[PDB]
Amino acid sequence: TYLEFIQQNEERDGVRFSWNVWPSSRLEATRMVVPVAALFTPLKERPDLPPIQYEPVLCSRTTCRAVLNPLCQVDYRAKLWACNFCYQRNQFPPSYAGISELNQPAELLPQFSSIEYVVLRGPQMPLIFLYVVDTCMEDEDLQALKESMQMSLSLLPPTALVGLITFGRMVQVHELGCEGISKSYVFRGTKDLSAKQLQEMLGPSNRFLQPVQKIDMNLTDLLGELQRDPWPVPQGKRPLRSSGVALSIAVGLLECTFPNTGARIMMFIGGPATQGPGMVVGDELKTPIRSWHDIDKDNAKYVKKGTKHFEALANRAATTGHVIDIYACALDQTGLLEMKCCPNLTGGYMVMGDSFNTSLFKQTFQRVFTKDMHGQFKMGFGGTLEIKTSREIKISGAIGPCVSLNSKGPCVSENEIGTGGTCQWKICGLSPTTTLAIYFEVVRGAIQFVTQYQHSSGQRRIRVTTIARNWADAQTQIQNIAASFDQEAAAILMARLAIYRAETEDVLRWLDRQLIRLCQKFGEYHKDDPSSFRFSETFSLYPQFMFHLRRSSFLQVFNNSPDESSYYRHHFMRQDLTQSLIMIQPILYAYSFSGPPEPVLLDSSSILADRILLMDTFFQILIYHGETIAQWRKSGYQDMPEYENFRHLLQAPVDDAQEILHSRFPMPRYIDTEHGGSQARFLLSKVNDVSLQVFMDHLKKLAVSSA
Amino acid sequence: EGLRVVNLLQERNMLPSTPLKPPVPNLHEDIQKLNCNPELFRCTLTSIPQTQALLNKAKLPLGLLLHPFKDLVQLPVVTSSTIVRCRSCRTYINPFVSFLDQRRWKCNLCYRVNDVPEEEPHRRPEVQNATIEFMAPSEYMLRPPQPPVYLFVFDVSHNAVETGYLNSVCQSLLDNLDLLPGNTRTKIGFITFDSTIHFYGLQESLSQPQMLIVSDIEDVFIPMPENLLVNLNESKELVQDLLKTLPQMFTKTLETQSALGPALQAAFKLMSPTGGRMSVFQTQLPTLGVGALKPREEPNHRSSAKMTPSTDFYKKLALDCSGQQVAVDLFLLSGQYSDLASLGCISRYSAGSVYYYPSYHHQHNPVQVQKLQKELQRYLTRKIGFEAVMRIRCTKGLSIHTFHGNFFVRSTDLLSLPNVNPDAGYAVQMSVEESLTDTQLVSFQSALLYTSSKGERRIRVHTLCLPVVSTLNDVFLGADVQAISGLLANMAVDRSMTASLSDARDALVNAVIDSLSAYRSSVPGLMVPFSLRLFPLFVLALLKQKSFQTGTNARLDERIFAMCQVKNQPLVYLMLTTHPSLYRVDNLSDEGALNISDRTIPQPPILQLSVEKLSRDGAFLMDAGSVLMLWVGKNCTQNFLSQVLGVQNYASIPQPMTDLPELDTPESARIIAFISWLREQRPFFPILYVIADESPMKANFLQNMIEDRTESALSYYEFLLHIQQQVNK
Amino acid sequence: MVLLTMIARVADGLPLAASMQEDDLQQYQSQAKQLFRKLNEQSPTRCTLEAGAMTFHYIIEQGVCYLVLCEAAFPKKLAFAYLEDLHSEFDEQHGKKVPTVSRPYSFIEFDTFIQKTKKLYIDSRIMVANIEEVL
Ligand SMILES: [Zn+2]
Ligand SMILES: [Zn+2]
Repeated sequence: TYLEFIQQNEERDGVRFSWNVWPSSRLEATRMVVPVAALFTPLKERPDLPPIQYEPVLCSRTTCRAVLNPLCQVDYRAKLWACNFCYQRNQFPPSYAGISELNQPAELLPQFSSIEYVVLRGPQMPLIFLYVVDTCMEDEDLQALKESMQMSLSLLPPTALVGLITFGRMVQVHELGCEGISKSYVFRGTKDLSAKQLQEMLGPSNRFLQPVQKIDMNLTDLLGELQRDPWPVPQGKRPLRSSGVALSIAVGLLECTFPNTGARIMMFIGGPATQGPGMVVGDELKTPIRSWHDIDKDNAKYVKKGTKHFEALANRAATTGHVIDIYACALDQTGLLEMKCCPNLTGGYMVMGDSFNTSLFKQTFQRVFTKDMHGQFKMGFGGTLEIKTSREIKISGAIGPCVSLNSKGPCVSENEIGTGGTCQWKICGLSPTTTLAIYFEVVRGAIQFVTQYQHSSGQRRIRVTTIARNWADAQTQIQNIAASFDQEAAAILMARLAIYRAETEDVLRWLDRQLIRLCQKFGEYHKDDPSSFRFSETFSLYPQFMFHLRRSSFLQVFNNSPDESSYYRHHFMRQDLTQSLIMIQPILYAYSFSGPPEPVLLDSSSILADRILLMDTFFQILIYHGETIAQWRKSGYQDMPEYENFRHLLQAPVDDAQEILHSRFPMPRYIDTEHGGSQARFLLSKVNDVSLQVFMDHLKKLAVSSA
Repeated sequence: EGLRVVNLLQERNMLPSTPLKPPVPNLHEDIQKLNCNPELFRCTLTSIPQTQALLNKAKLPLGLLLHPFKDLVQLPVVTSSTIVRCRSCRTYINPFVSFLDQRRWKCNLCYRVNDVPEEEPHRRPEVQNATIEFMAPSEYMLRPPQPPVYLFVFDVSHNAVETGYLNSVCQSLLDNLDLLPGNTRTKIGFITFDSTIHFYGLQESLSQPQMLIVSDIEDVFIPMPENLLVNLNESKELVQDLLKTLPQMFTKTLETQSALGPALQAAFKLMSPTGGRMSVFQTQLPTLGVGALKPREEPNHRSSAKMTPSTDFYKKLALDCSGQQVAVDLFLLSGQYSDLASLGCISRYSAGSVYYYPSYHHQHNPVQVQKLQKELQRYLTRKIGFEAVMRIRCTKGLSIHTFHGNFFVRSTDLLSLPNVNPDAGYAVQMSVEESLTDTQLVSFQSALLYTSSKGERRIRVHTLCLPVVSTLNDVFLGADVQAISGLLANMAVDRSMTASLSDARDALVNAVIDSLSAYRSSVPGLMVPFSLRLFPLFVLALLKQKSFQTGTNARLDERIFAMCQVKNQPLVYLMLTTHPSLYRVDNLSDEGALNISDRTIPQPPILQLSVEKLSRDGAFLMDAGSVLMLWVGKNCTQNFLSQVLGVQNYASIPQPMTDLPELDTPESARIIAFISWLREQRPFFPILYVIADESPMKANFLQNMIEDRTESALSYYEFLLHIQQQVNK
Repeated sequence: MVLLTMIARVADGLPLAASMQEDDLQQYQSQAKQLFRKLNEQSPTRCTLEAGAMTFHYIIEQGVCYLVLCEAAFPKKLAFAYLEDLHSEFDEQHGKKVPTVSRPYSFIEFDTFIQKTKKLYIDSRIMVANIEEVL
């Protein structure tokens, strides 16, 4: 079963391809509508693999150097194995001299095609957490943020290194535990400082990055005595907030002290940058922060200059190997558009809310520090992803949280996509859910993913994934290929391409041409008869995905603030297939007396009055109470003991929500409205050119005519 | 008295045995009785020459020396709703005005008749006192009275930490924290600096003071808008905790460079809105940032007279502080050359004052440790005035043309004094612009407008009246030799910078030659008038003082500080230092002033500064103003060793003997009674050390024997011989 | 929306207490002293004066004038609330000694309360006339 095959290969290998059978001819490889591409989750969790504590056996060919894997031919009599990539015959290392048929090494078993090695040879470094706190906010928000930080500090390992930078008009680098005085280094939040300058002006652990165990108390007393930025804010002005200079100092501090080691730069802002480099908006309250409408008409003079400043910081931190998180809670916008590159180029988080003093932020922030079955954080650091392919496969590029190491090779393709021109990428921070998108080009076949990273425990680890896919039998080329199509993965992989071209600017015209081309190649139809068009079970859901994709907030950015667009796109470019589908097309459920809850269509023909819906967009969990149940609820039938069944109904969607409302990292917003409520717009806007039926009619008309 | 003529070659003992008193001007009995106290306001010529030609013939400088803010025993204060001033020259009404119409008075400076306001008018306190203080009305202040603000700036480099000065300074601030002048408006602040600048926030809401570091040296700023200059009353507990903590914050420092320049710019920015007193403590050459100074090789005894600042940075900065009513006091505790010739400019042009402690160390130099202790006690407790201005008015025909002292001269000869301290002395040089043929009396009036430490605008006024004479002989008869020496000393310091030390010394010698040569032509030996019998002696003492000496091992910072003392101290302490008082004290008795109730206070006769007056059989006390040095002969009597020193022999006298023991003897009573009478005449407590011995390697006692000869300087008799060869050339 | 506060005796324009912080002042402190001289027993006890970019607000109570200056965009509502906080305290502490004093700024030490009350208004977290006319 092709469905069982796709499921079992995502569980075992953390990969999902658009095509699971690959073209063997240049004509088909060039005429490929959706490219051969993969949704790849390098650190996916699985039923408890054994961590293997020895060096990976490498192929002894200087060019290849592929890792021993279950696709290699092994002769247990001659103590030889043949590389599946370059065909080099290899003598076993001295340690493998005793391996046998009835007892063979783990890297050869097909269930360990995905496998993790532990390499213990050098002294392990501790984790580094640098707090960069904004003080230009209300006392309720500052106190609530202080409470969130003390909770995160209470979860860190004792050997973890912590630093504190506070900023507003100025930027203060605090020297912790100086005993009796509590000192800090004050800088103008008006001019930029380089890593060398900051090193000279300031003078394993530093005076600024101290172990939690030796400092947590002095921090707790400092973190609890913090106060508003003392500079007065005149009437009708925004506070002078030096976010850009505060970040460059935080970046510069770690670059000259702990380079090439895992570190989190956690930045907490309560408004936009209003001064210095990276400034997003002026300090005039009468001048509103730029909107997408303002971006289009060139009425936003700070966007281009502010973006260039944060792109320099992001590339400096990705080169050094550090992570930058943005935790932005404010009523108005905050500049996530100009700062998006810092958590996007690195593997950093982007959290966005209306106030740090909410259950939404407080719970989202502690999800960052979720531990596993061994009390260890679920974060990885300084990842290096290398991909090796058969000589017929070439790499176009990657889309996702990564940065090129610009390592050329025969696997590197000319036609480059996203972050291309390389077979190696750096991912400064990753989680078990971090998902990349690698695009391939054909010029059985095998691909090997090698991810070396720093575990949160300090151990150096290498994750190796070797997969294989059949070459298309030439006597049934397009037939075998068509049955291997993964419409779910292809839709997300094509959405990945569209968002990337839109966020680095028609994109809808490209999406429409590729959908029609896919219909004309893999669909059944007579010419000029739209009634005759059908799709196989393999392709039937793809048009419905494109319909929601081209209408989604990822591509129709008006009706959203520029920050909301960057936030949505940030979380879509990092998520796996299951969550990415929910973003594109929300899943809907229904709750009425007539039967258990069921998955229904995302159509206005499901908005019943006597029914309770449970819609799940990735960012929102909504529970709609139709005009009938909303009246029974406004009446008071629930409290009556005669209507305990009317209590199972109004709380069943609230029961199923909490389960998923605690797993998703950015805790989705919880909404409860009914017919007539002003919050039902989120349901009516995600529901329904025009509608899906009208969309399909036009698609069938274009698919059966000229190509 | 006597208008006699003296042959200095036959006397050679012309120094009296009693302290010199300032000359009384040849004035009428009723006029002189009202005249200003000579300690406050005095002139070099108590009889003013009528013409500039007469003054030029006398070859003596015409000038004033004033100590206008000196502590007084009794000060009349007039709180009149209106201050009667002349309508033309704004001269305050004074004892020497002339009431004719009884409702009209004639100004004694511009001769205009003024109307006496409806507010015996000659019985008014304004007419009965030459020294008086007024209450300034609202028109005499540019802003509300500024509060007292005290900002202390400490060097905490590695060298500064080794000296250990911070411990005494912080401990002295603790002991005198409630004695700082000011009311509840008093503000205080602290700044430390090495290669970076450190501010200190003081908030009661915090467990401890916070240290804010500004490391951008080329672009300094104020890191916090508040809690840096704090109200001393409200933050008393926090200021105390910071003072108790500072000496221990930098024990293991490795910073060897000092950014003095940028630290002063920061301190200026902090004090700029209010003004006040800025106390800078520096221990080494500034080498980092603006205001950095190059090292300079010291001279030796073989060096000829071949002074000036290296940069105008600290002069430009002082003028910035001056315009903001900020006075900078410089405490230099350096063991190596720190270029005081440049750093001192920060105090000269901001009405501050410099204090020097060569080779300060909390263990190796117990002398400088106690000296800083005593000087800080007076510095922190003495009275003070803020945002002050002084004007010197003189009768029409006379014109001030040169000022001497720590201040900034504005347009129309307005003396800007950000602070006015009660230990500062100023000197002025004037000339006769128009012949005084009309009048026979002239007057001089200094007015000191300032803000008291309580927030009251006050005006202290002194008026000095002097007669006008028309002969050479009358100008010589009224010559004030000490005032002349004081003015010449201030004039030579300017000549040192403008020309060289060689020219300054020549101008001092030529001052005596031309003056006496003018006298000789107007009358065999060296004949001088009685008023100038001590003129060659005092000028010779100037030439052997540390400011102008030549063949000595005096170092650069040493000489500059001596010149700072010449420019800043009143006359009385210039003389005490230049020509110390010598008494034999191993045989004190009861010819003294046993009038002060229950204490005798012997009055031994003043001896001249010659070793020929000493004796290896006795002990002698030397009063150099700032220090009392007690030289005990190798063959001193056993009665003086045990009954005064407490020792059984000369060989067991402690080498650093920081003072005298109050033994239970009448011997240790008379000497402690005579010493106590000497140190009660001055505000800066003079430490007495008997360390002076025949061989302590601290017997600079002999340096003050200015009448004797050495390998590099003439003796007194040789000096007179040198003078005589020129007066009759 | 900055600061300049002066308290004076209306009969003679005698300064009582003030509070000024720069880091100009010479022009507006002059005008504030021209106003203190013009005020008498016929003047409005509550008024607001327009000085181009600046604006004077004052109240007169117990023969004592409480005057503030600020940029015109500062809320007129808060200016009089601030002056009311000063009057109640000053009248309570020195109100019975005002008609007896003669020195200028005989109550300088009221400087403290003016400034601790001042910061409570310049931080967001009656008659109208042109001052040039009155002068
Ligand atoms: Zn190979
Ligand atoms: Zn006159």
